[PDB]
Amino acid sequence: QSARMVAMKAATDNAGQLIKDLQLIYNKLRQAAITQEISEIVGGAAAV
Amino acid sequence: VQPHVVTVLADTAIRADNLDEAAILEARKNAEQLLANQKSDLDSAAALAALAETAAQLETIRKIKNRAQ
Repeated sequence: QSARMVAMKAATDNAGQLIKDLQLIYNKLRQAAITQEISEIVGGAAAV
Repeated sequence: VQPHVVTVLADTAIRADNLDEAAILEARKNAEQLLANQKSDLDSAAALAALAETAAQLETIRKIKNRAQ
């Protein structure tokens, strides 16, 4: 029982650290995508 | 037996009147095995499923970080 609690606590810790990882990933990827379509728009508007 | 104290170290000591508690010992064994079944299910069904699930596509995301686009 004790060792199961320890292992599950460790699983919780791993999940939390990965969670932080995923927020950072989402933030950067969203920024990059947004900037990308902005670039497309500004390129397009320059045409006509 | 002692002049004041008696201890009864019985193998299977059961509060009963007749040698017919077979109807309740089996009930005890079924309770134990059922709770063992609960252990085996909830350990497996919850974790082992979630164990596989949480490890689905991590590297798929890890590689698409360095995408500058």
